Amino acid sequence: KVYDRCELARALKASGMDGYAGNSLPNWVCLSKWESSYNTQATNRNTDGSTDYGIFQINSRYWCDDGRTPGAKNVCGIRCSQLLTDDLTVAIRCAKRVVLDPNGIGAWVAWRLHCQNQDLRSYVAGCGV
Ligand SMILES: CC(=O)N[C@H]1[C@H](Oc2ccc3c(C)cc(=O)oc3c2)O[C@H](CO)[C@@H](O[C@@H]2O[C@H](CO)[C@@H](O)[C@H](O)[C@H]2NC(C)=O)[C@@H]1O
Repeated sequence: KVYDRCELARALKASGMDGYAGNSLPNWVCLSKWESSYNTQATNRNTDGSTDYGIFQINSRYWCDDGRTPGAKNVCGIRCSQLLTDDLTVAIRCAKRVVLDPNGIGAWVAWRLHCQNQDLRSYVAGCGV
């Protein structure tokens, strides 16, 4: 599913992401936009054999099992396929686990590049949340 921006904001807000580990909602909408363009089915193959999955583009070397990633750990304890569903429940749960590590939201390259230190008001503008 390709989420609408406000539709995504409402689902994140409803799932307790606004302030999760000190990361306000606009942070999460901005990273989703630059990481996958709000598409839950996005996938990206990396040069190291790992693949990024879903709306948050979670990497298979560390967080999920895709069965073809060498030296993988699967910390979220899931199949990467579960990160591609229209339903965000597993993705949100795994994203919550990722931000608890030492690097926080800095784990996402798109956040570091396009969201970090920026004015993120426009990402939730007009959503009513
Ligand atoms: C959201 C997701 O899956 N993010 C993970 C991620 O994913 C990517 C995915 C795509 C790219 C692309 C296209 C380019 C580029 O330059 O870097 C990337 C990192 O890779 C890093 C790189 O190692 C993982 O960070 C590493 O993850 C674990 C988990 O906390 C730590 O133990 C390490 O310390 C930490 N490595 C470093 C050096 O930051 C982080 O989790």
